[PDB]
Amino acid sequence: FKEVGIEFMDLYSHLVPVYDVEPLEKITDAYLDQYLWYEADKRRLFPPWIKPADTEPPPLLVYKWCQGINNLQDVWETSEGECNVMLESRFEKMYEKIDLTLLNRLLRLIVDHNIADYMTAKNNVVINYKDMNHTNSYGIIRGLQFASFIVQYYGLVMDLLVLGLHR
Amino acid sequence: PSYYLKNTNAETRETLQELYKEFKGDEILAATMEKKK
Amino acid sequence: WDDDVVFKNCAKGVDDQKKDKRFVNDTLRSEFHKKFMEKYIK
Amino acid sequence: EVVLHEDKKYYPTAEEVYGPEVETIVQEEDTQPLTEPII
Amino acid sequence: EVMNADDPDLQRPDEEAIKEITEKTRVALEKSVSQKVAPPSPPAPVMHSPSRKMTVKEQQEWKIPPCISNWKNAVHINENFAKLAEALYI
Amino acid sequence: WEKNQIPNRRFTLWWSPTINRANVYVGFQVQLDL
Amino acid sequence: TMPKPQWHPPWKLYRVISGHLGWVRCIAVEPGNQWFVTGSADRTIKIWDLASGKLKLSLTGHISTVRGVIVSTRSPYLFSCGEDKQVKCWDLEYNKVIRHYHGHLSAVYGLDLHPTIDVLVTCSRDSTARIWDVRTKASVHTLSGHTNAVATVRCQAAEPQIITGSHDTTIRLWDLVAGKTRVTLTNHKKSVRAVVLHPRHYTFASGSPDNIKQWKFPDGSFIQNLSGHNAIINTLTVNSDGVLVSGADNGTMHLWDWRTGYNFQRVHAAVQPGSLDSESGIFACAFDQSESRLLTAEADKTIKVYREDDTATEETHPVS
Amino acid sequence: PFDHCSLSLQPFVYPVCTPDGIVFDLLNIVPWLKKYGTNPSNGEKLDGRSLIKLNFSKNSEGKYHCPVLFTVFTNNTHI
Amino acid sequence: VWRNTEDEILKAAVMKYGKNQWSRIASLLHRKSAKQCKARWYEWLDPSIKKTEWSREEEEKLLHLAKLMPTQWRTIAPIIGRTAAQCLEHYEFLLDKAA
Amino acid sequence: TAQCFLRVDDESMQRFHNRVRQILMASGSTTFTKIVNKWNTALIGLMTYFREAVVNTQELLDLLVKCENKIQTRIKIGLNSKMPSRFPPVVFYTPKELGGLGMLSMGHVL
Amino acid sequence: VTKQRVESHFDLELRAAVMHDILDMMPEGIKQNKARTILQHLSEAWRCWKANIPWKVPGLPTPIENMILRYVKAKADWWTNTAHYNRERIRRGATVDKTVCKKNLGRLTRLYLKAEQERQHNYLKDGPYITAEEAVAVYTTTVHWLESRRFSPIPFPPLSYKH
Amino acid sequence: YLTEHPDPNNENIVGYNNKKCWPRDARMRLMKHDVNLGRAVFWDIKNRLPRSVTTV
Repeated sequence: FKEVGIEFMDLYSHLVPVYDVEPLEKITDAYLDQYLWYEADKRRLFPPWIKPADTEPPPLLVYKWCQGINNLQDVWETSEGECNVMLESRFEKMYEKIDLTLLNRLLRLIVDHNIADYMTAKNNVVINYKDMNHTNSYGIIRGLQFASFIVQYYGLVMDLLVLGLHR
Repeated sequence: PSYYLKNTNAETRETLQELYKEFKGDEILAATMEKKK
Repeated sequence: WDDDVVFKNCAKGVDDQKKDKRFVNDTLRSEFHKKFMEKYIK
Repeated sequence: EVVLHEDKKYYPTAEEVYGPEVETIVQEEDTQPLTEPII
Repeated sequence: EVMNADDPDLQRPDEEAIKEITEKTRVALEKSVSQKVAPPSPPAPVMHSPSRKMTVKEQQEWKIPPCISNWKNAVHINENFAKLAEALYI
Repeated sequence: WEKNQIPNRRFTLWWSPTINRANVYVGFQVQLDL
Repeated sequence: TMPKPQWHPPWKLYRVISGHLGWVRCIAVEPGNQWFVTGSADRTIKIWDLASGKLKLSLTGHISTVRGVIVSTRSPYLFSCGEDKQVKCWDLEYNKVIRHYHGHLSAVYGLDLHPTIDVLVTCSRDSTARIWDVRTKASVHTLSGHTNAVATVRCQAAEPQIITGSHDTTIRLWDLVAGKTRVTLTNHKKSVRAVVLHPRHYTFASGSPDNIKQWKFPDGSFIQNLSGHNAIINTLTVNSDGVLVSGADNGTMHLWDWRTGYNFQRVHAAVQPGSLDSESGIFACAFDQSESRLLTAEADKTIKVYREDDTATEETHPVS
Repeated sequence: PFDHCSLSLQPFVYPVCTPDGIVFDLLNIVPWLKKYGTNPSNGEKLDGRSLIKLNFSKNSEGKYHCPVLFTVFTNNTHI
Repeated sequence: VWRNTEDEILKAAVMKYGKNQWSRIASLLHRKSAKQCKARWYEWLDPSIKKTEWSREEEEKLLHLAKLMPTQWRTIAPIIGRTAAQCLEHYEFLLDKAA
Repeated sequence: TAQCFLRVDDESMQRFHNRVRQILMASGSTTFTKIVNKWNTALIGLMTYFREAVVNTQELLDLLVKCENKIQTRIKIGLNSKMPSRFPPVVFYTPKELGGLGMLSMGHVL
Repeated sequence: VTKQRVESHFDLELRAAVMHDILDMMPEGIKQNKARTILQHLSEAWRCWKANIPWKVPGLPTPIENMILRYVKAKADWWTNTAHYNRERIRRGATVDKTVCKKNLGRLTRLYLKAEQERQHNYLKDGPYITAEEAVAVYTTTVHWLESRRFSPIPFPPLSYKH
Repeated sequence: YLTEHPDPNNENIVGYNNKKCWPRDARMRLMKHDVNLGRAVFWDIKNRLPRSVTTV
């Protein structure tokens, strides 16, 4: 494909990238993304706990989470020396470390190989900024219309790593 | 090798046996990666 | 439990990596710069 | 083996390039605050 | 001469002279500063060396290629990639 | 209300008689001579 | 062609400091060998303990490079000067600027405090030098005449009190009080940056790309042409026992004996880890007060410290 | 405190103390000492054997009170 | 697409102006955009684009790579010195004569 | 069985403050109408999302009053340059159908 | 000197320092070594450092090149350190400006893109960091899960598609 | 976990971070059973993620 142009937008506290794809490839990606999400939903790929979900705005999510903690079994009992632990973190670099070919295999597990090769190959482009260039062959380009599906996928994979298939 | 790797499953174990059986060094990248003194 | 997880402890021998105690006289690769980039880009 | 990108060092070390005896120092900060007199 | 001809010929005149001159200059400096507060000289002979002219060798050895500007107008692949892709095919 | 060039001169005008109450601001009585 | 040159034991590198984030342009030692001051192009000014080699303090004075500093032996004052067109004075009990002598037009390059008359003498790339009252921010003389940047000054009690060497390749000796030119020397071909005054021989040497030259006071009598360290020379420092040090621009440090002018050592130093060799360089030197150890501030953000060599004998190191 | 652990850092059940005095339980520092030859009190190596049994009195309320003095132990008193 | 006339004007404009001001250049021809000029030059026009048929060794390398690094053509094409377009279609051609 | 206490988080109050600073800095050319629009919008973006943690966060409330009053000062120095005393507030808080600016206020309360 | 003229000033001082130093040492091009041209090459070396393009003009007398590299390294390091400092100001809120905001944005991106170009090329030269065991573990474990979720793999979107 | 990283001088108090917005009695309290549990759990989690793919 062609090459995308990058530039940073500034929140005074940490810059954040902002890309730009060509128009034709924009349209194609937009379509592919609606499609992928529509199916993936219909076939229940993303299990429930992958949770910027469609049904609830974030604050309702907070309420849901609280009262979930509440309805556990004997959660507040501390008699026999139990202890509860709530831990929360980031993944600290997921985008920049998605590895292209292995991602290609992990997509071939989900979609057909033509869609899969489309996605993987599109993530490999030349990144422009007024004079500098390079070919983005390690990370993933958050800015393409279907970066969301890929990220939520790679998430679920590492989720299975943290939980373990049993749980 | 399979240190760091608790709980080798059957097909991973198999794939690893077969790879360490079958793979010896390639040439194209070995060339890809002399200076007249 | 725990019978099925995939990676036993990977932090066995990572003894703090004393690069953060090196000093490198080269701007674009000093530890100060690396950490400052880590902070200010997303 | 392999060395992740944050773990690689391209520059030979100070003790490597100077020798055994050279008592090399690094100092990022000071031993004092601004108020306490040195005089 | 190029040797240690006369060490005291070189040795610095006496501290006592510096104190008297220092006080003299101190007061003179006070006088000028206090007063202000209230075609140059001929060229001295150039006691110089002669030049030893520029050979062709260094005459070109300090030749400087002009400004050909990319702006101004007016790979190696590690081999473990093989291991990885082969393993995944298996 | 509306259901080179200048800034919000219209807003300045329309709220004039409150932004020139000489009580607010204080100072001269510099009337336009004309 | 000379009496057999004396034997001075060589010098070995032993301790290396790396704390700055720019070139180290100047360095001075405190009267009592307890700590030394460094001024860099990182705009910091850093005070270091001389023994533990540990950074005792840092202070963010200037706006640009600190091109030179000097500590007072008659007071707890410390005078800085930099290419920010400005000169400052610090009290070192309260660690603060106390007066700033405005007046120059461009980058100060160097300065010295007169040992007895309480004045400063500062040289600047604006083709002049000036004489400053210590306290009252008063400049009594614009010692003028060099056709270009007065690359350095040194001042001393005896006549003449002020020697300034320049990029005009000239040297000029001035009467302090009349503030007038007394004498010129113009032997040199390429600019002259380093001038140093002997402690007990009423003499002084000047360095330039050609080679060092030596002179006898108060007149400017040429004495003895010193050659061998053919590189842009940046500081000369002379020791009690007649050991004379020329730090060159490109790292190559050369040693000689003051008497015979006998270049008896070449040290060719090794750069830090990350610094390309082309960034090698020496920018200033200074012996400690007790004159046992030697500080050199290099052009790769490091401060190297050399020590007299103890295992040296006439057979370990002959004189030739 | 008086009855608080060094390794687990909570109520210790059986007194088994290193001969110096900064005490702990053997049933607590057991896996730490068995899997690492040293302990948390000192970085230097340790032998498990010298950690000797101790038994503290139970008193009228059940408090840990001095066997001979009967005085009640709190977070502060010398042991 | 590109016509030989626009092509020649491109050659001359580049050799005059240097590779860095594509705005002036694209201003020259009508119905041409600066992005397109840049792309075309680096893709086809620039002299460094080696225009010959594939050696046996070049095809060995190509095939081997495209097996090593699936579908990453802008990663491969520098390693064998052709454009992504050349590598792409030519690998397609080898694949079709095989099957 | 239990009570949950909400309170806006630092990172988020901080990004609010930055949004306002961004208003001030970038807009020196814009009219008062555009300024007050960016303000209104930042505000409801805060309230209608947080909605209860806000009232429960004193420090936020201080921030809100400080920032508001700061942008009122920006339109005031918009007329003249001489700072004027008093200043009738109506001309800010009046709906835009009556030709005010209609800025939504969150501060007058104690 | 005031924050306005800091840049123009320091630049002046740098260019003149270069002039003094080399074009009093390097000559024996005695007439004038076309200093002006050596300074054009200075500027170009800078430009290329800013755009991450290896500037390598071969015919330069190595000592002259040594000087130029000393000086560009000085200047670029100054650039960086002032970027660190301005961004800390702007994050601390200390002050506003419509320039020192756009300027710092530009500088800070260029520093980033340089870091990136580095990190990609490093990945290529140092091979995938996710060895092969980890790759196979991840892959196989995903397959286990999906199959245990009877997940019908999505098919390439037919043309005469309902929706 | 303590086997894996014996902290002899009880520094596990300083490295910890608790919320500093609230009053004193609303933040996290430093009881050594707690703090050690805190680090021990997180360390167990981090140990499941290959450093090369992601991390915490």
